[PDB]
Amino acid sequence: LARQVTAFNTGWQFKKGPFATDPMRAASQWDGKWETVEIPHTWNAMDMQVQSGSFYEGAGYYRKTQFFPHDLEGKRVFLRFEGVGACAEVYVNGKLAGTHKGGYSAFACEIGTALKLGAENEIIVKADNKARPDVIPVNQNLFGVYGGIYRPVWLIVTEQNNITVTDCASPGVYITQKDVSKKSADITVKVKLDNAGLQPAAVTLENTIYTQEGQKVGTHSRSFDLSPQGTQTYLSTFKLKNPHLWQGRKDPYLYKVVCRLMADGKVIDEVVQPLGVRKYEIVAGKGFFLNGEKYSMYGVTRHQDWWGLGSALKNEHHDFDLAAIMDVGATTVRFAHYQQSDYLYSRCDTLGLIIWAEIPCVNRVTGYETENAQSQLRELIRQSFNHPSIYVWGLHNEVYQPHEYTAALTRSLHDLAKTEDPDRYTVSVNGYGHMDHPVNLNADIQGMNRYFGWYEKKIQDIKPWVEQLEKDYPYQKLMLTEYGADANLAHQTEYLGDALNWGKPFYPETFQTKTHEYQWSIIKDHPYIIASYLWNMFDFAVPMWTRGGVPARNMKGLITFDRKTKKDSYFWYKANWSEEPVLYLTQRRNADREKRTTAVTVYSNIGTPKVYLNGQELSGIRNGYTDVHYVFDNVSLADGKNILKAVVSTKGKEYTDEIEWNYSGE
Amino acid sequence: LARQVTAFNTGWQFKKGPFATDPMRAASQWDGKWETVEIPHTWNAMDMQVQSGSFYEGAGYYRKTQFFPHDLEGKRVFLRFEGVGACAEVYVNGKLAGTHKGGYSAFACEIGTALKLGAENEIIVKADNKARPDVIPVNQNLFGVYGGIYRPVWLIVTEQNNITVTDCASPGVYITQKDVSKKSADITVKVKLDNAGLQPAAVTLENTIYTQEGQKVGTHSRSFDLSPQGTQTYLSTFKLKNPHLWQGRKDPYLYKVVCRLMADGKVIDEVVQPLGVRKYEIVAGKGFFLNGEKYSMYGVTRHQDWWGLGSALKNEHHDFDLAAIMDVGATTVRFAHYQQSDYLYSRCDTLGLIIWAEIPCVNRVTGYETENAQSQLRELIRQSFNHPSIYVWGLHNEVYQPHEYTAALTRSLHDLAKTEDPDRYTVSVNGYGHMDHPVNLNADIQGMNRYFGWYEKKIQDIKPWVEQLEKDYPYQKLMLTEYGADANLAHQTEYLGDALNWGKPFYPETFQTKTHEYQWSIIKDHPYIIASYLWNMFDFAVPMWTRGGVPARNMKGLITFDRKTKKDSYFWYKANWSEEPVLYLTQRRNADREKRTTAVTVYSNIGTPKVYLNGQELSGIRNGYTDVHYVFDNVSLADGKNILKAVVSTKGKEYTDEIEWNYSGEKNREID
Amino acid sequence: LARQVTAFNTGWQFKKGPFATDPMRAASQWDGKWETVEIPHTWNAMDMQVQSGSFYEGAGYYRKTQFFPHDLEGKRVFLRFEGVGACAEVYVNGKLAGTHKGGYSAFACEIGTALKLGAENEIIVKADNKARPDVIPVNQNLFGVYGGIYRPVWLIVTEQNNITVTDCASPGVYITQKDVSKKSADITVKVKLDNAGLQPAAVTLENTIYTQEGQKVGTHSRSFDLSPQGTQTYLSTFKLKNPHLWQGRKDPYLYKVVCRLMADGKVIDEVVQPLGVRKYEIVAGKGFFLNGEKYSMYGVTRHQDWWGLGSALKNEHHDFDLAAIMDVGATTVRFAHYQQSDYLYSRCDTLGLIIWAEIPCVNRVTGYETENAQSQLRELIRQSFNHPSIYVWGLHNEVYQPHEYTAALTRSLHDLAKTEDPDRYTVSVNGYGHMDHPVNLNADIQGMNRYFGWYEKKIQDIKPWVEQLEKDYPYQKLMLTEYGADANLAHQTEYLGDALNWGKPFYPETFQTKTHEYQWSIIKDHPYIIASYLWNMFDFAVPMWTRGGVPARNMKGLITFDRKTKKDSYFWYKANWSEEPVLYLTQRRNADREKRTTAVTVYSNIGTPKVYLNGQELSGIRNGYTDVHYVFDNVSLADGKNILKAVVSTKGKEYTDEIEWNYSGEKNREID
Ligand SMILES: [Cl-]
Ligand SMILES: [Cl-]
Ligand SMILES: [Cl-]
Ligand SMILES: [Cl-]
Ligand SMILES: [Cl-]
Ligand SMILES: [Cl-]
Repeated sequence: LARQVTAFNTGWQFKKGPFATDPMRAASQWDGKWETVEIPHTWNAMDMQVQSGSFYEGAGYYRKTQFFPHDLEGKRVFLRFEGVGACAEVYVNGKLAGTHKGGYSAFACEIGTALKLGAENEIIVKADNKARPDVIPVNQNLFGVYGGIYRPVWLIVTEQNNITVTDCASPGVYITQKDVSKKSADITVKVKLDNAGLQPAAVTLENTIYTQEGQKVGTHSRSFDLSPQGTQTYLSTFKLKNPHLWQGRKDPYLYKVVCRLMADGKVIDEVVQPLGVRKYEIVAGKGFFLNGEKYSMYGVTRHQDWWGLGSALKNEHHDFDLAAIMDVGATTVRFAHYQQSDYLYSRCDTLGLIIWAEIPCVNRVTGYETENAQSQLRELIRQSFNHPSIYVWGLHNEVYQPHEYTAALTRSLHDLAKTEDPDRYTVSVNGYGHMDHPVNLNADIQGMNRYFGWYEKKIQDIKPWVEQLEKDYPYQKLMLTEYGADANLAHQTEYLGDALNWGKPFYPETFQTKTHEYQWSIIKDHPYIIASYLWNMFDFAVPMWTRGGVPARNMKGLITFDRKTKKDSYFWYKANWSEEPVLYLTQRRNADREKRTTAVTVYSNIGTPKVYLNGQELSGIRNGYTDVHYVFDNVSLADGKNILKAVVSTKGKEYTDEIEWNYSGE
Repeated sequence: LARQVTAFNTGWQFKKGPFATDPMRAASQWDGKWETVEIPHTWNAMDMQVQSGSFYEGAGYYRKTQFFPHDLEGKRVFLRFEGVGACAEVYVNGKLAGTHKGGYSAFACEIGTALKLGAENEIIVKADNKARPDVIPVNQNLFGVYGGIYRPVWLIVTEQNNITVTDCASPGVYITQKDVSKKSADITVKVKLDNAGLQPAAVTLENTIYTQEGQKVGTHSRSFDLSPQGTQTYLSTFKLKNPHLWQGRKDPYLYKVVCRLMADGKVIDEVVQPLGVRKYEIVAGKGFFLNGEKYSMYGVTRHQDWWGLGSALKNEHHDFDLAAIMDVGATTVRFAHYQQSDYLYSRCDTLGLIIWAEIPCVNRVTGYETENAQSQLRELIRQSFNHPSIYVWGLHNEVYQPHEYTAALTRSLHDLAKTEDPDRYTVSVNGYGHMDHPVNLNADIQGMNRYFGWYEKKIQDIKPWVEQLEKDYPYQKLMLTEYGADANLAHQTEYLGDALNWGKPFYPETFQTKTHEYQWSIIKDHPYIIASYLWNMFDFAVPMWTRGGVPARNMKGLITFDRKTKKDSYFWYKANWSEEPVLYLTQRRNADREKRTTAVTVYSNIGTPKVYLNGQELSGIRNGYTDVHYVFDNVSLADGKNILKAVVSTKGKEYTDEIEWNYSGEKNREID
Repeated sequence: LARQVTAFNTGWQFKKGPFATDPMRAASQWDGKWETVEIPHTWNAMDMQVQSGSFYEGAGYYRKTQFFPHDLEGKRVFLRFEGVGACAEVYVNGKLAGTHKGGYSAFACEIGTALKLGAENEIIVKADNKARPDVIPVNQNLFGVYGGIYRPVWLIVTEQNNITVTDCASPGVYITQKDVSKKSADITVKVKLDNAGLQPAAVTLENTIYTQEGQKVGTHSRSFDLSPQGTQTYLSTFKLKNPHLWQGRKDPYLYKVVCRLMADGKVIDEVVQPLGVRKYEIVAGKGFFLNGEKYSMYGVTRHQDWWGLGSALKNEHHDFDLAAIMDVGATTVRFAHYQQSDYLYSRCDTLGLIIWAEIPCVNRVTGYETENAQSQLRELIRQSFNHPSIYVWGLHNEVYQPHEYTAALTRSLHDLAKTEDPDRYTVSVNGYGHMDHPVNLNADIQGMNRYFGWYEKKIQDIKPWVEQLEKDYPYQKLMLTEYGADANLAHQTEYLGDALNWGKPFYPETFQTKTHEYQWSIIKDHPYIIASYLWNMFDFAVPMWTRGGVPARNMKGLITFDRKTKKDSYFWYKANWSEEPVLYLTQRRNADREKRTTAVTVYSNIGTPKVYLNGQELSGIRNGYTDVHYVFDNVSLADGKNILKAVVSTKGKEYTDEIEWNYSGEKNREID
């Protein structure tokens, strides 16, 4: 291992604004105390979550000083920032090294030539998250762009000749695959090389594919002089005989591509990347095909923040979230609304999740955000290029007037996406139900955020909606890319309409259950919906607003913002999606009954269950909306206390669930 | 497929010497009838086999005239002779294209630049097999250098830029192995390119390794301008992970190495070579290690003549010798005493034999053959470099005075081999039995020829010998490079001592047998003999002499010169070595019995056997010198026909060996 | 110093052939009187220089008898002969110790084991210098192979185990260098070890690099048992940080390498070798580069014979020749046409002279010299491997029909050199002016001998020639490897055309000068002549012909065969190449003036000078062909005598040259 890659998150100091305009007064602030801070860090962990309309949104500086030894001579040095919100500028000994716009993509710069080796060197990052009309997202409405260096920073050292590390901060290696099947698959490996010296250098580029297990499947080696003039691009092609296909969750098989730069027989640099051999196809009105086989697209969504941590997460948090996402039986995630961690993306390769990635072109257009949107779209693609999990790039979400501009912008994003990577689908999302909205049809897939029975019409209205779409647009690939409802666990009641006035501060868990129960059943029976994505896997922060009696919270989670509690619909989905045995009674949290003659619901994916209200078995059980949904229609409750217990069996094994409801007066 | 390589064996005429000194008479000989002939050809096939000390040795001329089309314009044209005995000159329309001395190595000369295209051209090859002090072998005493173009001739057509056809007649690629084990191996591919043009040329060298089954493993690619000034050399480097190793007869796995030169993304030249990944190591005292595992070295030897063909053989012939070697259960072969056929070495790679390859420096030194000796060594190695099967190069055989010189010479040879291929062992062979002969120790491995009980002392003196040697020099890698006895199938008897005059004309089959039955059992027990090669798998011509009552014949083969009859030793080794069932009564050819009460030997590698005399099981069966060796002595013979049937069953199959004897009165053929 | 290397030139007796053919008569000859003689010695010093086409080439025997004490027992002894013309055979007490072919390379042989200790032993050497078709050079046309033991002989004493003294007579250690720059250089040392005894021996090999001043700057040490079986090789590698680069004449820095073999914490053997760290490189069309910097390649040649002595030279003579080379301003020497003395090579290493070593494959091919040619090139390379000053190995010089053969040869030689020393260039030399010659381009560099105005065309034709090569073959490395004109001092005239009849017996010094004056002017302005080499720094014997009114002499020397007079052109080159003050008036030997109105030519490499006719400054001084060239026309001569005084100054010293002619009537020796 010749390349050196080390964590650089340690020993930073931080000074937050706002800063005075007078230089006399500014210099004082600068000279004052800096707080000592660990990366990942952010300044909105509290003020973007605890209240609404009240969070700091401007500049902050980060400072660090660091010895660089003399053995770095003739080496090249790099800083690679995984993520900084939202604009950043790095200075090394006062010299500007790089600047970036976009609080969700990585970036690197060569600092080598600005260091004084054998000395101490001062690194400084100016970070600023105030919204500007030329950078997406343009406002903080749907969600807030937590400020600061909220993903890890790396030090990267290489030789004078290297696999480029500053190609949009990409790995510098791009793998593509063509004509993929059980029988073969042509892999192409394109590598970008750079010779920072002044003379041509004799080198060897050796690209190897390894099996998951570690065997050499193939080798392609090339000797040549590496020009010092410009970065150079080299190709390797491999013909894979009977490749082990990456088959989503059943068989997430991953080959390993290793790319080595060699000089005088020795490795001077190397990059490794994953290779999940597979093919993705969408046939409109039919569905999604993985390597030719129809594949279930049970979609969920996930934001990169945790209660308390803001978006300054570690790997346990991404892992913990992916575990939940797996356990509920999801097969596809829509990581809205912006590029999310690469570590997270790599886990999806490994885990077998088929996933969707997006740029934060959301909520409003200003007319000034194109160059930056194109720019964010490209860093996303180039940095995430090699992940088999990825199937589509998301262009925009809920952007409208000026229509003509919004459609031009979307068109050019689609176009960049296909220049940059013609092998994947693109997608874009509208908030309106109708197809021919002036802003639609600019991508491969048209996506629609629908929330029947919550913002518009009633829960059941989803059916006539979808049926009418496929009747008029049999050929469009359509996805339902957002749906669900809020659920404040403190809010409980069995008196429910088919809609809910989302203006009044009462978000009853049970209305969420009711929405997913019915709605999932429509989706399932309408293949024309190629993929559906419930919103959202967890509750996340929304600093711009207070609703449903808790501030700055979107409570549409299947799980609470702190990750501690799973709502009813969690077990509904897992009951319908997972192969794992679920046996679940609805409404454990609605423990102070309002009525005498109640309904009892139980979820089971392992057979007709038995329920025993207070010692004794009820009956009349019947089916709900799906063969996993069981209902007892007219249950008569005892005063004081009641005790519900449920029991089914499979594989000579026995499953339990008991809740405890309370009743007295009404 | 860019390179045209086609047989050039047809339409030659021959004209043997001797030739008059007088131009008048020579001109006549020259203008007379030439014999139309076919290659491979020799002129000694008969006179070197049928009669002792009387065979022609000198000049002979071959001629052939060939039309070469205008299509060769801009192309390169070569001739490649796989072997000519013993010195060669080749003329193209009168212009001298090349010279070669050494009747055992390939040679090639470019000739394109001499052709008249669109016209007819004349090739003459002058062949001479007269012994001369500056060329090995320096005499015809040990065997005879059959004259003639006795191996096949090839015509090779190339482009202006190519992989060199002309580097000691080698393939032009050189393949190397370093650090070989289960887990990995470093493979180097050295390639030589020649641009015969006047300006550099844009080309790409692409080298590939395929698996035995045709699947690509790795490619190395390089683009550059091929310099028009001197041949050039390029290296590829592959790193195999968990290579499938080449494991002798158990698993002779062969990768395919392909080197294509390209121009305009069009292939313009290729060369394909085998690759057998393996490590050879010898540890004095312990034995021979193949990829870390001990490996039996049951060795035989093989000259390259057949009765009646001389050395002008065809592949079918080489294969037939190889089949037999395989079938006797051999695992190593010493191809004495000279470079042999490439098809041959090649087929060993494929069969899994581990082989020893040798130059004809032998019998005598004269002191004027050093340059030639080195030249043949180098060619043997370069032409043979790539055969996974070769583990050693043999420097000399039984050369003595002048000691100082012969030692110098061996030293330069050992050294030349380390220079040209430091990855293989070198050996040299002494006729005497003592380690400290003033000519020994100049190579990696010391071999010794020992014919105990035949030229020297008793059959059993081999034991004391190996016991002393191993004690006194526990550290020398040492091999028994030759042992055995003559056997004239026409000679039989049971009156055998423990020695055999070799000066009388009675070389009885029974005595050879007796030698191998015993000596094998000593070799088997002393790993200090790192390997043993018996002499010989086949009888061969020795035109110099008449021993044993058959003129010009060495009769120590386990099989007869015409390849038609296996002797008893054939089956003795077979039983001792092979793992195919063997059940064989000896003396089937000594059917005219002398004594009424005699012994009866049977060979069995599949359990102690039953032997019925005239329908009546015998008893007394006792152990010979190895677990496959049983004798019942003493049998009492009936008069007239006696029938020995041997039986033994193994796992639902039963085996059977029946021979017929005849007795009437007591005799003794030995007292003649 | 564990090893004893002592001089062995003393107490030798000689006895030239031809020798009677029948034994009685020969035995008488043997018992005749032998001439006692001092080594170095040739028997051709006389008949190869004093007259043409009449020298003795044939056998001669030397004989020396010697006492070897008992204290030599268990030790090993060797003879090393630096050179013998041309084939040798050495016997010790009438037993063949060794044999050699080629009169320009050392050979060696271990004689110890044939010695009889505590006694007198007798060494005998047979030398033979008769041309043969299998030994290069195949004839004596270009020069004669003075016969006999014309270079020193050494007796060498060692232990049982040593750094081999017998590997092609090389030093036994080989030093390579890779990736060389100011920053650093990796040097690999290779060492060959021999264990003469019967048992493994426990040794330690300690390799050290010392600065020119004596400071241990790298040590590599190893311990291991030295196997008795075959000679062994050991590598050492030194990463030299910021090495002092050998930079030609600017600064010929030399580390030295010391290889010590030790046993029981003691030293048993040692060889020490030079190490001139530098990189050489040629870029066709641009020039010659030395550690990355373009370097002038001002070249001359030198044969290894002196008037009177023939080739039996001592060190003083080599030294003498070198000084005149250094002094003339030379930066590179071509030692045509054969391996030359190791002292000579060594001294180039010291003066930082950059040199080209060569094998005498010249004039003719016979078709039978290949093996010997290879042989000589190998010994030349191995023997001179370590010399920093050598940058190229020359393979052949003016050899033509049969082309195909000659080309096969050149190619095989190129390859031998690439095999044996892949780091140096190779070159071959053609007499023709055209690039696409059938035997050209088989080596890294193409050198061409060109004598315009002498063997063909005018003196000025070297201009159109070089202009067309550089245009037509921009990519080829091209050296002008010979050019010049004979110059016989006795001959003088100003009647000079553009070409000269080399065919009649007048070779006027004047014509030589006129050539070089113009021709060096052209050479200087075409970088496409990477290097040029004038023929010849010295006149030399050519025993076969009588050219230009003197037997057996090539007279293109700058200096004379006895090393006494410097011809005009000598100084012409000192001006153009030298750092030193030079002022010189041409034609100081052409005093018998042929014309009243003549031209005076002066050479200053330090400003426009002043010329004085009798006593009155001359006028009209104009510029000649290079900046150091000044000419006066048309000076009028007095009657009787005139005298000429040139004068010029700088840095406040005076420079002054005076010669003396005399008009006396209108002459014209040229027509006479
Ligand atoms: Cl202010
Ligand atoms: Cl595809
Ligand atoms: Cl390379
Ligand atoms: Cl005659
Ligand atoms: Cl190995
Ligand atoms: Cl590996």
